[PDB]
Amino acid sequence: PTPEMREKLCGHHFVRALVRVCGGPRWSTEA
Amino acid sequence: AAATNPARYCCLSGCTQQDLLTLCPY
Repeated sequence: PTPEMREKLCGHHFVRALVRVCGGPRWSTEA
Repeated sequence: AAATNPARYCCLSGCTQQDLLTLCPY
């Protein structure tokens, strides 16, 4: 929620980014 | 640009933390 630059989440990028934002100690299947 | 697919959308255009947060589930 800041002037952050959109990262091109191509392939695995989406996955790692998803884990980063949603939460590491939880993506025990959704990643 | 536009894309009826988040993974594709994030790849083609790109996604931030906010963008991803909006896609975060329970």
